[PDB]
Order: sequence, then structure tokens, then C-alpha cells
Amino acid sequence: ATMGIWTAQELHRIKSQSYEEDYPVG
Amino acid sequence: SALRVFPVTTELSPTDKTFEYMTFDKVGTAQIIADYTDDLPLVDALGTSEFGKVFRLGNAYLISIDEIKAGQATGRPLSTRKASACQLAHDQLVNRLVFKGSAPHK
Amino acid sequence: VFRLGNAYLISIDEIKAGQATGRPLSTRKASACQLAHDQLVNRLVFKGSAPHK
Amino acid sequence: QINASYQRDMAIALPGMVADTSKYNIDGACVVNEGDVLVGAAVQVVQAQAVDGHKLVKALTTGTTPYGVAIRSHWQTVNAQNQMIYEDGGAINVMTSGRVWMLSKSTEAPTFGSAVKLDVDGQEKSDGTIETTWTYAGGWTKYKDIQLVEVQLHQL
Amino acid sequence: DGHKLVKALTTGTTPYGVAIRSHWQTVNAQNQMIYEDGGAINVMTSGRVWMLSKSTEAPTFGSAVKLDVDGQEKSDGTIETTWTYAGGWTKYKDIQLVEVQLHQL
Amino acid sequence: QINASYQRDMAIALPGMVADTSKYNIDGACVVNEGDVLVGAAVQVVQAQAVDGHKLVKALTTGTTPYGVAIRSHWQTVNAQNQMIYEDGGAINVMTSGRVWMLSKSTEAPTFGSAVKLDVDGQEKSDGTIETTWTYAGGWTKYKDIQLVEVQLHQL
Amino acid sequence: QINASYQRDMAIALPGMVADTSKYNIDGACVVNEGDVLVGAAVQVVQAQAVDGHKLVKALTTGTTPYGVAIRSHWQTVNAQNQMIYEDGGAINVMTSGRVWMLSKSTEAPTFGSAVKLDVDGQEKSDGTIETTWTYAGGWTKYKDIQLVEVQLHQL
Repeated sequence: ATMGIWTAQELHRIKSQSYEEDYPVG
Repeated sequence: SALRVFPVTTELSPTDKTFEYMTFDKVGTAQIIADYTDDLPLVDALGTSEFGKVFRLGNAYLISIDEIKAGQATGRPLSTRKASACQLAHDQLVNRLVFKGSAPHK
Repeated sequence: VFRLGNAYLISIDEIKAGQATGRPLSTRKASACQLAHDQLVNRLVFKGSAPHK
Repeated sequence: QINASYQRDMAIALPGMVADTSKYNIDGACVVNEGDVLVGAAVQVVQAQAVDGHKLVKALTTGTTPYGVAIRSHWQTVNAQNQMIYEDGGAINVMTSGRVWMLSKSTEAPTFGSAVKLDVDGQEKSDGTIETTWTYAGGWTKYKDIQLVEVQLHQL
Repeated sequence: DGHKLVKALTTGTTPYGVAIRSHWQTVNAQNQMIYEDGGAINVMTSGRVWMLSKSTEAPTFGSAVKLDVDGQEKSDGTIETTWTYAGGWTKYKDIQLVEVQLHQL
Repeated sequence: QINASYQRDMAIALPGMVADTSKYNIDGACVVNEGDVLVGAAVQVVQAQAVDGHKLVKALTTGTTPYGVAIRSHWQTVNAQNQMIYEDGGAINVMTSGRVWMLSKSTEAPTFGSAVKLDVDGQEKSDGTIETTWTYAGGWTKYKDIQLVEVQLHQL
Repeated sequence: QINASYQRDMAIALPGMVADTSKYNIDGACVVNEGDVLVGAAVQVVQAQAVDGHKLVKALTTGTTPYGVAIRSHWQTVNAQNQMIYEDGGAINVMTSGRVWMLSKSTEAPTFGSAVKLDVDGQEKSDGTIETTWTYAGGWTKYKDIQLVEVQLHQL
């Protein structure tokens, strides 16, 4: 095991906006 | 014109390497039943996510002492022209990346 | 006149996880049930059912 | 200009989803052994512990007898290869009786009440090799690109 | 859609269930209680149910059930079924009844 | 002085105990004739009353078909020969579908999913003469030189 | 009642680590194509773009001339397979001249100044098939079951 000192989650951005599908009734 | 026809956002941090966003969905149905019924249908939900990356750009230029002195004396420096050329090269590379892409870099 | 109905399922672990994370799972299922009812009503009005005359 | 309104319909089912609220039965004291199981596929039992009580299950292979079908759970599953699966050395929800939606490799709708034939990999397929005691419950839908079928499971 | 289309049993067909009583979904006709065309029906798939019979001798517990072309139980019928008798054998005013154990298809 | 701590494990099951809470069915309208029934042994039906609605049961004998297994209750049984039994002429609890702990006369652990064969006295035996539609569930243990096996019962 | 003091030494090398601060040159305007490469292993050049100016590299294969060695970087690398790798479609740090630590598959210490021979996967081997113009720099060590050899690189 010869990894680095920083993990992926420390250099990752989570956008604060979700997308939803649209189902109109009629 | 690529920063003037498409929106520009400033959410990413200068020390990030990847961004991600989510999406959601659902399913279900209904039926016509009787008064004694034991088989009502069910519903559920979903989710998924995507990814994106960030890249770095760069160049450089050279100049000698004799050219510096000649620019100082003749009134036309040679370093500012090269600085302007470097800035123009960076901007044009950004525009070209937006409007043409890069196959090796996905 | 007629009647319609459906149902949904959930477990205690899912309820607790939804409460802890901030994204409950029961509300989405209730919304799906209501949407399914409304869409079935719309289909009956505009498309009809042959076996039910 | 004149206004417009639109209409859309949801999908019917998902892989490894319980079809309805009929008399079902779930076995939750099982553990995945040596591999991972796709939600919506059949499993087999390799060993039942005499005194500890747990049962070791794994993905179906050739010349074996199916026991149940894994079902969807938001809490007890892991999202891998863009699907939802049960990983090695963990508890698994296995359905042993009732109606369930599961993956299919067939191309034409089946006959209601006929016997189910499974493929070697644990997914339903017509003219398959593995024979079971399950019957078709009359369901033939499709998600965006995944074929699904409704199956009635009787306890062994 | 999900709905199943059922009707009275005929010759050369496998039975599915038995219609059961309901004071709300049924209609009164022919001095009986019936289910009419184009309506929801209660169908029992597994359990114990009282059923109309055309036989005259009491059945043997645990034996197989044989039906008629009309859909009623008969000691000597041309339709084979996986159901079994549950022991009950009574009568309600010149109407013969029998207890049947239904197993899921 | 060096302190000490001790540890002891409980037993797993008792004869006639209900194994799991997984889709069982009990027929409480049964009565016993011709002798006694040991809690944890198969029973047979000798007559089904047409109008009253009771079923007459007794201990299994040669050339018969088993109907169910007597289960263990603290109220309906009597304590004789230092063990729980159902006396003649009393109501009995008979399990017709589920998972139960049953008395055994064999010496080798069974195979999961294989058929169950009974003796001529209602106790499970590896090499018996009476065939059933029941299957082994994998439980196999012993309470104080009393051997116990786990049985899956299907409704007749 | 006597105190005890102990002493421990560090390891001296890691795979893909630059050996020292002598004359070196890093070719960092390349991009990984068609797979992933290991830190401490040789790579080959597929093609160089005429106008854009980026080279296309991948892991060494049979009958291909090596170009350089990937070097360690705590920012440009991603962690996979319990080690540092370079993923597809990303900039890579390739070393073309200088002293570097390389993964080895040999079993005996080499000779100073001898020519380096690689294996088909870009790892040093005493009897490899692919011949290079590089020479051994003298170092030969081990880090926790990983063999490492010091290699001198000169420009093509």
C-alpha cells in the first residue's frame, strides 16, 4: 500500500441542486 | 464569444478536482378493485448521479537583457507584446475547448 | 361508479435512514401513489376501458 | 399564441420489485457467499448451518435448484456498476413465496400459468435449461431498456 | 394494465378460483346472488370455501376434487383439479354444499 | 488472588417448539382418540366430521398418511413420563404448515431440501418406510441426549 | 528496573520516486490514452498531434519502444488497487531523463553501468525481451515485499 496523503472525497465538490423528473397528470 | 453566449458560474473551488450532481425518479400504478382485495400494487423510487472534471492550462516566453535595453531605449518594449500574446493564447484555447472539444482528454 | 386503490411498503431501517440523512422515503412513495391515482382517472376519461364497459 | 398542456405516464415496475400485497414471505437470515448477487435474479443455497441457523447463498449456476429471488432494499444494498446489488459477506433479503418482478432475456410475451424456465445465470428466459416449479403471473413490461416479467414463487 | 378477464368455467379448461359472497359487489337475480358482466369480482384463490355440489354421496377427506362442465363439484367429473376436500358436507333447503380446500395456482 | 469469570451457553430448542415465525398455520379444532400423542411427533386423521366440524386425530401408524405435527403449549398439555403430552379426549394443536422442531431417530445430519421419511411411530428416521411431502430445513441439534431435527411442513 | 531505548531506520525508496536532484527532465504535456498506467512503469508513445501538441501514451506492450517512466505526484494521481495510478483521459507526469526508482521483477542485484532490459509490461527484468538504451544507476532495494531498482534515463 503506497497511496497518497489525500483521499478523493477531500478534493471533490457536491453541487447543491437536484433534478427531478416531470410527470404531468393530464 | 463563448463566455458571452453561455452562462458562467463561480461555484467550484480553486482546489477541487471533480464535481457531481444527482437526479431522481419514481414508478407506480393503480387498478380497479373490489371490496375484498388482497393484491394492491406497489410503487418505488430511483436515483442516479453524474461527474465532471477540471483542467489546467499554461505557456511561457523568453527575453534577453539586450532586448530589454533596446526596448527601454527605442520606446517600444518587447515584453508587454509577449505578455499580451500569452493572454490571448490562453483565452483562445478556452474558446477552442468550448467550441471544438478534445478527443484524447474526453 | 367504480373504485381504485394501491399500496406501498417500507421498513424501520429505511424510516430511520430517511430521518437521519434528511431525505425521507415515505413521502416520495405517497406522492407516487397519488400521482398514479390521478393518472388512472385521466386515462379512464380519455382512453376508456373495454372489459369494464 | 395558444397555450398547451402535456401528459406523461410513469413506468410500471423495477427489477427485483414486489408486484403486489398478496401472501408473500421474506427470508432475511441469509448471507451472500463468495460473490455478489444482482437484484432481480435467482439464488441457490449451498449450505445451511446446523446450529447457527444462517443459510449461505450465491448466484445461480448450472445444474442447481433455485430457491428464491433477491428484492429491492434502499438500506441493505450497494450501488455498483450503475445497478443495485448485494455484496459478499452481508445479509440478503430473499423472497421465497409471492409475486415478484424479475429480469428477463425472452423476446415474446409468455403464457399465463405456464412453467418458468431460467437461464444458467439466474435470469428468466424462454426455452431455457433450468426447470422450476414457478408459474407466470401475467406481467410483461419494460423499463427504459430493461425487460421485466412477473413471476409467482411457491415455497420449496 | 394488470386486470384479469374471468368467466364461468367451460369444457376443457383449468379452474382458477371460486366466487365468494359480498353484500355490496353482487346483484340479486334469479332468486340468487350473482356477479354481472363488466364489473369487479371477488375471486378466492387459496383457503377453505363452501361450494355448490351435484353429488349425492359424502366425499373422502383429502381426496382430489373433480368439477363439472358447469363449474360445480361432481363425484364423477371430466375436469381434473388439484384441490382437495376439507370434510364438510351439509345442505341448505334442497341446496347441496361441500367444503373445498383451494391451493394457489 | 486472581479473579475469574465464567460463561455458559443456553440450549437451542425443545421438542415440539415452533422454529421460525414464517407463515405457519395451526388447526385448533382437532380432538384426540385412541391413546396419547407425544409433543413433537406426526399425527394422522381418521375421520372428518361432516356437520360438527371437528377432526379426529391419533398417533401415526403403519401404512398411513401424516397430517401434521403436535406443537408445544404450556396450557393444553399434561406432564406425564416427565414430559409434555396430549391426553386422550382433549383438544390438540396441530401444525399443518410452517417450520417445527421434531423428534428424530437417525444419527447422520440431513441434506437441505430433501424429502422427509417417518418411522411407524411418528418420529423422523433417515431410513423410514412412510413417505411425506415435507422437507428438511437444515436445523439439527440435541437437547440432553434428545435428538432434534428441523422440518418444513406444507399444507395438505 | 533499567530503561530501554530502541532505534529504527526508514526505508529509502518508493516506486516511481525521483532518486536524486541531478539533471532531470519531466515531459508533462502528455495525456493517458487507452487504459491506465502504473507509477514506476515504462510507457510508450502512440502518436503526437501535429497542431494541438499533445502526445498519446499508454502502458508498454510487445515490440514497442519505451519513452519514459511515470513519476509520483500527490495531486495528479488517483488511488486505485492499493497504489498510485494514472487514469484514462488525464494529464500524466512522464520522466525522460534522470535517475528514478523503478519496479523490478528480477531476483539478483544488477551490475553498475549495464544496459536495462524490460518485461512486456514495462517492468525491469534481468532476462526481459525489450531492450533499452538506459543503464543501471547502482541502487537496489526493497520496500515491504516490493523490489525496487534505480535506473538512469537519457533523452531519446
